Amino acid sequence: SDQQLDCALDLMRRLPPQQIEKNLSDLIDLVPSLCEDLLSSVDQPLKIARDKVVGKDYLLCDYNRDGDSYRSPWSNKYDPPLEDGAMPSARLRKLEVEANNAFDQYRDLYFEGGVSSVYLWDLDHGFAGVILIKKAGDGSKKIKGCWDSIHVVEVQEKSSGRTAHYKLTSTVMLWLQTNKSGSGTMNLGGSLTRQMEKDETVSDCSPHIANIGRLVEDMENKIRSTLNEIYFGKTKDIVNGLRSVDVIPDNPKFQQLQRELSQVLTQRQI
Amino acid sequence: RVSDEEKVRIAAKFITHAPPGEFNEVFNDVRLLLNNDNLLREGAAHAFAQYNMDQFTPVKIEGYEDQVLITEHGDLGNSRFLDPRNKISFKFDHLRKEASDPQPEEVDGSLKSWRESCDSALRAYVKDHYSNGFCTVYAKNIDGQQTIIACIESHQFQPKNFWNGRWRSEWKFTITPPTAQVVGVLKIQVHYYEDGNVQLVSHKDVQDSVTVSNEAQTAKEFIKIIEHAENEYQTAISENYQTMSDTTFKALRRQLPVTRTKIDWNKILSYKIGK
Amino acid sequence: IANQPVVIDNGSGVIKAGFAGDQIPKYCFPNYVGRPKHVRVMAGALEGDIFIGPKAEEHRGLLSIRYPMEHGIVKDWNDMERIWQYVYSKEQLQTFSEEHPVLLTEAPLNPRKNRERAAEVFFETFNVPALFISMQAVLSLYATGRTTGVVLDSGDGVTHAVPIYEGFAMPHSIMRIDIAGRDVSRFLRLYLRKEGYDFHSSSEFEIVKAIKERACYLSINPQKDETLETEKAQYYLPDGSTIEIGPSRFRAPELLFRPDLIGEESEGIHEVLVFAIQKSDMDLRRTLFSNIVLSGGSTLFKGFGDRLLSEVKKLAPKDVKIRISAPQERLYSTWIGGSILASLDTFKKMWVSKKEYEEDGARSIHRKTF
Ligand SMILES: Nc1ncnc2c1ncn2[C@@H]1O[C@H](COP(=O)(O)OP(=O)(O)O)[C@@H](O)[C@H]1O
Repeated sequence: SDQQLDCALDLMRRLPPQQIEKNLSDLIDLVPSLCEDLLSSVDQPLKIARDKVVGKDYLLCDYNRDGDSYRSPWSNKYDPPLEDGAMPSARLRKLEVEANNAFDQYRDLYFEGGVSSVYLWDLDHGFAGVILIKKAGDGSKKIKGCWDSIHVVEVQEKSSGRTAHYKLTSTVMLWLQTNKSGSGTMNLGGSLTRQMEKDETVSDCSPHIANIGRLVEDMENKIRSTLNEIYFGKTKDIVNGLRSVDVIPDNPKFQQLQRELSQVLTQRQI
Repeated sequence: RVSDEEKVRIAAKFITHAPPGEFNEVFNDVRLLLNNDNLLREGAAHAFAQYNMDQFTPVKIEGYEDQVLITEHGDLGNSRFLDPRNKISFKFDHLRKEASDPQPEEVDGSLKSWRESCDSALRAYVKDHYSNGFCTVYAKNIDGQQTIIACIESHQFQPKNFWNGRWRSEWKFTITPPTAQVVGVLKIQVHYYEDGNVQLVSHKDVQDSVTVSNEAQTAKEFIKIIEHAENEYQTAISENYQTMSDTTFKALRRQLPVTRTKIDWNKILSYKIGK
Repeated sequence: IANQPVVIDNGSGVIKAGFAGDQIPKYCFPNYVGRPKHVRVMAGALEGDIFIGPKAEEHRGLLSIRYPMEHGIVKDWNDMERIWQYVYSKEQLQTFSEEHPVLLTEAPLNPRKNRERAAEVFFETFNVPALFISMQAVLSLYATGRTTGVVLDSGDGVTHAVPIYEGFAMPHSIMRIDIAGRDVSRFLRLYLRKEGYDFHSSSEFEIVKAIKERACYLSINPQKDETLETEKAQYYLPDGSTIEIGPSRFRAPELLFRPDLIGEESEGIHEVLVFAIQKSDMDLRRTLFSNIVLSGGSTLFKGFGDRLLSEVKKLAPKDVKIRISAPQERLYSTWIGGSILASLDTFKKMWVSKKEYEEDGARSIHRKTF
């Protein structure tokens, strides 16, 4: 059954990432014994939650959730209301409020839409956060699309010197639909994950969350540019290489260029 | 406890919609998942039939020296498929890679003879579009109507590279004098799975009206329609996405902010907005 | 008509020219058209009123300098025609355009309309017998004597990392930016105004290029240089007045690695180099890492190659042998390769003849290049 989990993860890596929720539910139907293993291991699109007391949307993960209920980052309360939920420390809660506010301004500048959520769970040696974002594209347009963040960070605070070992694990779950130009409609689904670790000295001017943020900004600019290329580097060579009309006239030229390069090869040496 | 009938339906959805580079692996993944073989092996055999028809993939029959695509138009109905070029029936085994034990077929083929001249032409143009290209031009009567059904594909699979590009083309040409009617769908699929996944999924539905004149003309007219459509398609598929995806993917999330300055974290944590 | 062919290596900053089968380009001069600002009162003044090359360099202060070509894309076509006419004229080459075949160069992945209009100029206005446009990276490898390897380059207009493996220039793996020496010179000019010493004039713009060429260095750790206070070194201008440069000298060439500082989204030189290696096939990546060739003027900063090596070590997979090689004459790397390519007997087959252009048109030029 360890091979079954390996196959289950291999299957979700090959099926469309647009239908993770439906396929994961069916995969749990087919293997009910792996339900707990698959829900933890298989990454899926983030759920929308609504805080009724504040009147604001928050996002749901395994880390912020304790049992059936999920701590809202705005009110600090779980829905449904649990008696003794796993809350953070009063210092970490104040830090968590400042994280939410900081990453609220983060998202709103990069996307200018959607919803985010930030939750920080208390550790003895550190403070570890999750930064969720979900932005939806223009619904009226034929081109649908969304962008989803799952930045999990682990900060190991050192005792002396005020330095902090950060460990960022960032997933980016994308699905671009393209229905335009009167030539057909294409739907592209991406899912790259990148890891980054760093030790930064703590400043009194800028808190530790700002140090975390700097990793997110740099990671997102790089992951995005990496993603961007893995799209083209494959959608270009593979599709063009299959059905290129200019392949057959250039093949005759390449064969001429093969004689030519061979003549160049001898002449370059001497 | 999930019922045995529920297990087969879950297996069917994955096998019916699997990426063709790894679909035979997906079947192996479904089989390596559920313990017993017979329940999936029996259910997959039906799925493979429907699945291998929608791929337009050719099984090489041992002694033909060419590749005959398989579809709904070649389906005789008795688990054997037509090869309209070489004009022999073949039984296609769906688990195993090969199709063997063929049977010579003989039909009057009056509608079928006309299109086989147009077919042998199409091939030469398929060879022009792709480095490796295989086809099948089915000849059939559909509820009294007279219809050529050319199909083209391309399979480019490599295990080490982790990328797989696959083309399938569906083309139906109904013969009616003078004016004829055409219906065709054109699907691309590419999949990259290194350090995480990326998929290209596509199609173009085209409705066209053609007029029959000569055998040389009808052979070179339909091909011309395909040539221009598939180029315009690839052109748009390559040239729009390299630029427009970059801008639409950017319209969702921008590479830098509206200021074009990396956001200052010190600014965020000690500034107030509004009124 | 197979005379000794001419190699006009184009470029936004500098334009090289000369004959085939030569060691160095004899005719190098900056690619711009100087025109007189002031009113010519006195008789017996500078005649012509359109200055190109060494006359324009000699008489900077009179002339309002303007560049015809930005980011490997000509804006003013009349200016480039005058430059090409000056190249062929008696003041530089001492030849006719009708005699010799032409080898042109351009940056990769440019607009095709500019390539067509370039060919129109060579075939119609000049009466060229045969034309051939080529890549810069392909030539630079022919100059060195290798076939395999990536070519990172940095001129005044374009920075592009082209991977090649045994005479197979992958058109798809070519990365490119519109960020280069001109943008670094513009960013240094902006920093000098923040320091105090403002330069706004077009003749005065070339003093900023001269300061950028001479007094600049790329630090390995930029955060460490930001924390430390600079020494504020001096430099004498063409006039005589001294200028304390300050922290502008080291923060100016950071634009190439951090493109966010000017205010435009791009990858960067070090990212582009990693990105060109990644887009190619898995088996060819380790050979591409081992052979990395440098070229252009904006690779000549102090500690540039050392910073590139550190950036590759950070991004690339671990336990891989990195080697960023470079020639002695980095400025004339592309032209030497063209002179070698032109001297070869194969060159006759590749070119676009004037008869072939008159028959077909632009389609034949698009086919022969790729
Ligand atoms: N020693 C140097 N240090 C820094 N920058 C230089 C140096 N020499 C030249 N440059 C810059 O590089 C440019 C010349 O590059 P070049 O490769 O000739 O451009 P192109 O590729 O367009 O011909 C000049 O415009 C100048 O700004």
